[PDB]
Amino acid sequence: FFFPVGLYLPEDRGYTTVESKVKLNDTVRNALPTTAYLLNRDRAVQKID
Amino acid sequence: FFFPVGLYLPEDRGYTTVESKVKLNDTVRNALPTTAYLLNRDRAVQKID
Amino acid sequence: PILSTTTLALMETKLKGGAGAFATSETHFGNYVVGEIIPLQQSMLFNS
Amino acid sequence: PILSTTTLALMETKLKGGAGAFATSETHFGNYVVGEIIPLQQSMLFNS
Amino acid sequence: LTPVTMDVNYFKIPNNPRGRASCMLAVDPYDTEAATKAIYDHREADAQT
Repeated sequence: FFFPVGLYLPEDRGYTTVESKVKLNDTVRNALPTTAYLLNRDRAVQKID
Repeated sequence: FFFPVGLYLPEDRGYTTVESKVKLNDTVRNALPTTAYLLNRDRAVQKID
Repeated sequence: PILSTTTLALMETKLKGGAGAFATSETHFGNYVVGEIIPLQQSMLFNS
Repeated sequence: PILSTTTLALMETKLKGGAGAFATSETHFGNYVVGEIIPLQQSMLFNS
Repeated sequence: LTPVTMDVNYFKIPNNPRGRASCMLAVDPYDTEAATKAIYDHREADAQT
């Protein structure tokens, strides 16, 4: 398997398709993804920085 | 059984997933949780602080 | 883990919901629900 | 590809979703989910 | 008593309430030093988290 962490999506053409489902605080730490969340061998969450 | 009371969730990455389901009026007493709610052996509501 | 929540509003939301509502944890900005791991309270004690 | 997200809100949404939720990839403004190509973690390991 | 910043995701799945795993079926049988290292040694990563 392969998965990315830390990508910068093009901001000039930003878009959302889940605006009715999630809402985030207006912090730049939310705006810049710096972590990745995965599922363990059990369906439990794990994090990488 | 184990359960938490009084935790502080990180505001720098705060989020909501139930915005369309619930709304709280603006108040730091709502913003900072300090009690926990649970059910009896009957399905009545009980409170701890 | 046992069903618990920091706000009464999310408790009301769980009580109004259908079957299986007790199992799903979810969070508001600074409030959260923790869902029971087995359907004890919702069904297994009262269905008989 | 494996199920990965850049924010915890989208992971919570995936966990609250029904069957087939893990397979769909979707993006917020700066945040995104990559969907599982094989329904492995969601069903095939645990349906035994 | 727990720190205010304890991870909330810890409470969403079954776990050891002390904050570190000590299930002894993971340790080699009759290996006292390995078992005590798993339970108490905080310079070694906790199992399952």
